[PDB]
Amino acid sequence: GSPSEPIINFLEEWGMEPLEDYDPAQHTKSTRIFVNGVWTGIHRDPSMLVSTMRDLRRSGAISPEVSIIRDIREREFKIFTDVGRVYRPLFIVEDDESK
Amino acid sequence: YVDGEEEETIMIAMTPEDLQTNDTAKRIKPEMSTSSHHT
Amino acid sequence: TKDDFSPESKGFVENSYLRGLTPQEFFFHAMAGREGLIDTAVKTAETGYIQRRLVK
Amino acid sequence: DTNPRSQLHSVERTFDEVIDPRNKNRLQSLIHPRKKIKAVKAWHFFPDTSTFDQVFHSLKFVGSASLSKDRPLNEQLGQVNASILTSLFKPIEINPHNKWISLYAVTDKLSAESFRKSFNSIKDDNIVNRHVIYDHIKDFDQMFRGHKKLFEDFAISFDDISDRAFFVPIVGRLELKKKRIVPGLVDMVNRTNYAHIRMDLRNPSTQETAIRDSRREQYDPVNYSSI
Amino acid sequence: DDTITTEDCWTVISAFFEEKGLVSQQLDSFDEFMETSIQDLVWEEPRLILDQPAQHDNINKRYEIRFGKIYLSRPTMTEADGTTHAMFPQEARLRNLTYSSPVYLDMEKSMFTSIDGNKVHIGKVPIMLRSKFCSLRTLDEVDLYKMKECPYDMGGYFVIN
Amino acid sequence: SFRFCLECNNMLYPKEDKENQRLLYSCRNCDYTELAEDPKVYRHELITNIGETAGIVDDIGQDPTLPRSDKECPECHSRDCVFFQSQQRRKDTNMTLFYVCLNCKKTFRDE
Amino acid sequence: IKLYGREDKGTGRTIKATLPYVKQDIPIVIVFRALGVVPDGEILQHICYDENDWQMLEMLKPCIEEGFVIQDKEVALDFIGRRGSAALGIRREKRIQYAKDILQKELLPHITQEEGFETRKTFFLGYMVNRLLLCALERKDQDDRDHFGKKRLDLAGPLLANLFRILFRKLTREIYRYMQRCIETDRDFNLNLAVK
Amino acid sequence: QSPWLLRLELDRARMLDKQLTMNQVADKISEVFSDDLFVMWSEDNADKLIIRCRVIEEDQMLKRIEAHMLDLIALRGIPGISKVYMVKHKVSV
Amino acid sequence: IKQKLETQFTCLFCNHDNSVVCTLDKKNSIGLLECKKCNLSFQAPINSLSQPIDIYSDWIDACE
Amino acid sequence: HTKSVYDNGETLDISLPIHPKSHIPQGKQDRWVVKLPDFLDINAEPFDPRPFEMNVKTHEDKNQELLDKLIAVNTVRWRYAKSETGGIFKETNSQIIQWEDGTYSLRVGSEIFDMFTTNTDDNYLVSEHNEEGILMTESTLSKSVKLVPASFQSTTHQKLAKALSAKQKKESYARSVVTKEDPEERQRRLESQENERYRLERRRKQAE
Ligand SMILES: [Zn+2]
Ligand SMILES: [Zn+2]
Ligand SMILES: [Zn+2]
Repeated sequence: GSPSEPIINFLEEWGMEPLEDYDPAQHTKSTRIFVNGVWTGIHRDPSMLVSTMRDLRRSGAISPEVSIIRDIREREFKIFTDVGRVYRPLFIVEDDESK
Repeated sequence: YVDGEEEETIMIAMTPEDLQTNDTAKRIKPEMSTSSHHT
Repeated sequence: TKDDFSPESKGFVENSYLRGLTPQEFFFHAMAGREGLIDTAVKTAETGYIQRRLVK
Repeated sequence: DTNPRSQLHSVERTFDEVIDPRNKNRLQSLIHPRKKIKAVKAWHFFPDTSTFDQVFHSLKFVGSASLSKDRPLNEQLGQVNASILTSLFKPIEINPHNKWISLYAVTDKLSAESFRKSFNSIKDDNIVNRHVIYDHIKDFDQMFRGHKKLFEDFAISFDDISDRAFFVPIVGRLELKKKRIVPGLVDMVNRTNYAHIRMDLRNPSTQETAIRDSRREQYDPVNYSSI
Repeated sequence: DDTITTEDCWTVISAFFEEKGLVSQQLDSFDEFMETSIQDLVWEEPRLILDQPAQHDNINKRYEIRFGKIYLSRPTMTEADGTTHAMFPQEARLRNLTYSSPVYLDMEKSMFTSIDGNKVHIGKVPIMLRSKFCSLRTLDEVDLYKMKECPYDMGGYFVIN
Repeated sequence: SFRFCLECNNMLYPKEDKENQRLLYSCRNCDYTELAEDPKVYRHELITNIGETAGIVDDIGQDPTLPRSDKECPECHSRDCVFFQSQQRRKDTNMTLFYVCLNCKKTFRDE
Repeated sequence: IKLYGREDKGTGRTIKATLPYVKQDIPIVIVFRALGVVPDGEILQHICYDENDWQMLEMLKPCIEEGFVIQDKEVALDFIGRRGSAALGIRREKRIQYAKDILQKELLPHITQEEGFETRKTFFLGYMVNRLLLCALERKDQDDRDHFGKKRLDLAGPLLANLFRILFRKLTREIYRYMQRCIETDRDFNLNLAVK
Repeated sequence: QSPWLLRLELDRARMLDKQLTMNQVADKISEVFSDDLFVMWSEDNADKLIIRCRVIEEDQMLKRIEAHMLDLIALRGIPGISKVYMVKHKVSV
Repeated sequence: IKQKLETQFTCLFCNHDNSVVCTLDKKNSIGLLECKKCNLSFQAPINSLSQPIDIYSDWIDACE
Repeated sequence: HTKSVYDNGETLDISLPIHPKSHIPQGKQDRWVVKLPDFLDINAEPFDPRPFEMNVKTHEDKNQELLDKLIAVNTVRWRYAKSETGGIFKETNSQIIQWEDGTYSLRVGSEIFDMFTTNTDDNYLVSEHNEEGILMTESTLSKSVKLVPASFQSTTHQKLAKALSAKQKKESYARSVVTKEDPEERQRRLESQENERYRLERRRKQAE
C-alpha cells in the first residue's frame, strides 16, 4: 500500500486536466486517467505521460509496487497503489528505438 | 515489478537467449513465426 | 503476441515426456491436469446421490 | 544550499541573467533543452498595477448554457461581438435556497461599439456621458468555488509594443447552467429583475479614487503612497 | 559488455532471497499494521461526545474525550506474585502463555460549559515472531542459541496459549 | 441521428400536421418546432456490421503485443504494418484481418 | 445499475439504478437530474462520447421517454426521498434534505465526500452506463470474474485491522455506556475504570 | 389511411436459400392482417428486394405493428423445429 | 383500473393507526385516500410511476 | 415563439466609476488562463533582499525545507532597478519564450517550463463590483494554459521527484515505551478504592 497523493501531484504537474474542464465533444481523442479506480482527469498525450511515470518509478521516485497500466484500445490509463496486489519481478529490455 | 493486470500490456521473452534470433534428445522451442519481428 | 492461433500458442505439446516440456507447455499441461482433478472430485457426489436414489 | 546568503545569491543570480528581448543574438543563443529549437520572440512577465484593486473571477458556462449552442440567442446578439464583450451580470438572491444571475447586453451594434471603444480608450481624465441602455436576455443558475490561495489562477495579457505580459489574479470560478423558470413563480420573477438598465459613465470620485489607491499601495508603494 | 548467463540469473535470484527471505510478506504486513494501522483506527473516531442541557439557570454542558497517541512495548509476563519480566517465545511455548504486548492510549478529557489524562491500557496485542516488535529481531546467532531458538526458524506466526 | 432543441436542449420528437401534411421535429417541453429535412423517422438493422472496424485508435502502432507483418500499404507503400482481427466479439464474427500502416495509420483489408 | 428488459420482450429496455438506503430501483434519468443536470442532451453528453453511434442512443431512448415525466431537480430529489426507507410521514423539505444526504454520501463514497463536488459523480455515472451499454451491445465480452489481476490478498495486517476496528468500536461503546451511567452519580471519574 | 410508411429490406441471399417467393410472404401478411394494412412488394428483378406497407399519433402504433410482424410471422415449417439436418444411416437389409 | 390497497399510514384527524386505504385509478390518473374511521377522502393526481407513498406524501403536504 | 417574460420597462439610473488602465490590449481582447503548479509561486510584492534574508525559515524536516527552497528560488518576483540615467524602472526575473513551432514557454532564471494550450469556448473574465453587487466583464479567456517541466534533467523536476519520493518514506506513528509494572494494576487498585467508597457511601446513606 502506498499513498496516492504524490501520484496525483505528478500527474497534475505533467499536463493532466481535471474533469470540470472536460467536454466529451471536444475531447474525442483524449485518454481517461484513473487512479485507484477513480476517474480523476484526462490527457491528450498519453505516451509522454506513461513514459515519464515509468521512468520515475524505475528511478525510485515512485514506489516500485505501484501499477502503471496503459490500455491503448479503450483509451484508458490506470494507476493502482492499493494494498493486496500480487506481483513478480522481471528483467527490463531496453526498448528505446533511439538507443 | 509487474502485477497480473499490468502483465496484459507487456511482451515477455522466456529466456535471454530468445532476445536474439536436429537432435533427438533435446527439447524443441516454439518458432513464433506469426510476426516478422518481435520487440 | 495478440491474435495467435498457431498450435503452440493454444496448448499443443510437441515434445515427449522423455524430451522434456517447455514452460508454456508445462503450464498448459498443468491446466489440463487441474481440469481432470476438479472433474473427478466434483462428479463423485452427483454419482453417489444417483446411486442412493436408485438403490432406495 | 540551506544558507540564507546562498538563497539570496541565487535570487540575485536569477535576476541578473534576464535576456533582453531586443537582443536578437542573445535570444538566438538560448536553446530548448529537449526540443533543441532556437527562440524567436520574447516578452517580459510583469504584474498589473491598475487592476489589483478590482476583483476578478473566471466566469464559464456549463453545458447547454453555451452561447454558440444557443443559435437564436447568438443570432439576436450578433454572430468578437462587442455586445458579448460589454455584457453586464447582476446577481440577485431572494433567499439562500433560490439564486440566479441576470444577464444584460446591448442589442444595437453601434451603441455597443461606441461603448467598447470609449471603455478601451480610457487613458485621460475626460469621459463622455454615454447613457447606454442594457436589455435583459436570459437567466442562469450559478455555483461558486473559492480558491484557497490568492494567485491560484492568473490570466495573461500581452503587449507587443512594450514586449511585456501583464497578469491579473483570479479570486474564484463561477459556473452557469440553464435554468427553467417554474410557471408557478413567474409572478415573483417579474418583480425581481428589470426589462432595461441604464449605464451612465462618470468620472470617479476623489474619495473612491483615494480608497482604490490605498488598496493598490500594498502592491506598489513607490508611486501610490499617500503623502 | 558481455552476455548474461544462467548463472548470473541464479546470482540475481540469490540476491533476492538474501534480501527478502521467504516469509517477508507476513512480517511486512504485520509491521505495517503495528506501525500505522492501530493509530489510524484510533483516529478514525477520535472524539466521544456527551451533552447535558442541565436545567435544575440554563447551563449547556458538553463532555468530550479525545484519543491521542498509541504507545507499544516489548512483550512482558506478569506472574502471580506480582513481579514482571521480559518474555521470550520459548518460555511462552513451554508454559502455554500468549506472546503479546500491552497497548497504551492517551485519553484527554475536557469539560465544556456554555450558559445560554494519561496513558490508559486498552489491551494486549499478540506479536508475530521475528517482526520489528519481537524480541528475537535483534538477537544475533549466539544469543539465539542461548535462548533455545532455532536459527533456521523463520517466524511469521503467533504463539497463543 | 436525432437532433436536440435549440432553446431548452431536450429531444426533438417528430410530429405530423393534419392540415399542412408536413413532418416536423417538435420539443414537448415548449412550443419550438423545426422543419424536418428527411422522412427517415426510424431504421432498425436486424443484422449489422457497425463496430467491426469502428474500434480503431490512432495510437495502435505503439502497442508492443500486436503482431507485425510486411504487407504492402495501399496508400504510401510502406513495408511495415500491424494487423489484428475484428474488434466485434459476437459468435458470428468473421476471422478477417485489419492491417494498420505505421505512417498513414489507415485500416485496410487484404481482399 | 441493472438493465431491465429481455431482447424483443418487455417493451422498452429501461435502465434502472439501485441506490443504497432506497427500497426500489430508480431510472438513470431521474437520478441524473437529481445530481443536478436536467437537460436530456447533456445527460447523453455525459453517457455517450461519440454522437454517430445511433445504437446506444436508441437503447437510451426508452430511459429518456420514461424519465420525461420528471423535469426539475427538486422534484427528482423528492422522488428519491420518498423511497429512502426512512420513517413514514417525514415532511417534503426534510425528505429533500435526506435525499441530498444519501446522494452526497454513500453514493460512490470512494470518489468524494464533500458538497458541490457531484460533477465527478455524474461523469462516473456516465462511465458506468457507457460500460453497461458497451457490454450489452455485444461490443465487448463480459468481465472475467476469475482474472487474477482483479483479485486482492489480505495478509495479517488488514485482517487484524478489521478485527481491531470491531473490538475498538465495542470498547468505545462500553466507555460511552459507563460514562452515561456515571454522570448520574456526578463524579470526577478516573477514566482508568471505563476502559476494559 | 395514414401518411406513415413502413418498408423493410430483406436479404436476397437468405431468402433464395430458404426457397421462398415474395408473393407467398405477401399472402401471409394479407391473411394475418386482413385489409387493415395495404401491402405492396417489389418484383424479383429488383436490385434490392423490398416490400412496403401502409396503415389504413400513430408512429408508436406502427412501431409496435412492425415489432409484432418481425416477431411472429411464420412463413412455413413446423413451429418448434428450429433447425433440420440431413443424416445418412447405414442399415442392414 | 382502480387499485385498492391497505396501508399502515396514520390519520391526522382521528389519530388511529393502520386505518388508511389508498385507492388509485391509473386510467383517470387519480388517487384516493380514505380513512376507515374518519371517512375523509383526499384526492390528488397521479402519474405513470405513482406509488401509494407518492399520494401519502401529497396528503402530508396538503395537510400542512 | 417564447414570449419575453419581462416587459415592465423599469430602469435603474446606476453610474459606475471606472479608472484608467495602465495597458490596453491590441487587436484582440484575448487572455490565457494559467493554472499555478505546486513548484511555482507568484510574489507580486517588490523584491526586498534584507527582509527576504531575515525571513528564511529552517525546519528539521528535510523534505519541507527542500520544497520551500525550490519554490522560493522558482518564485516569480520583480524589483525596482535604478537606471544609469537616474530614473527608476521595473525589472522582473521572468520571461516568455516562443519557439519556432509557435509554442510558448515560461522562463524563470535558467528554468524553462513548457505551455500546453487548450481552446475553451464561452469562457470570459469579469470584474466584481461588490459595493453595487454586479459583475462587469473584462475580456475573453480563449485558451487554458498548463505549465509542464521541460525535461527530466531540469533541477526543478529532480527536486520535486526527490521531495515526493522521500516524503512517503517517513512513516512512524506509534512510539515505543517500557513497561515496568503490571498494566492492570491501576484498574484493580481503582476498583478497590471505588468498592471501599461504595461501602462507605452505603453505610453513610443507611446512617443518614
Ligand atoms: Zn424545447
Ligand atoms: Zn501507409
Ligand atoms: Zn381518521
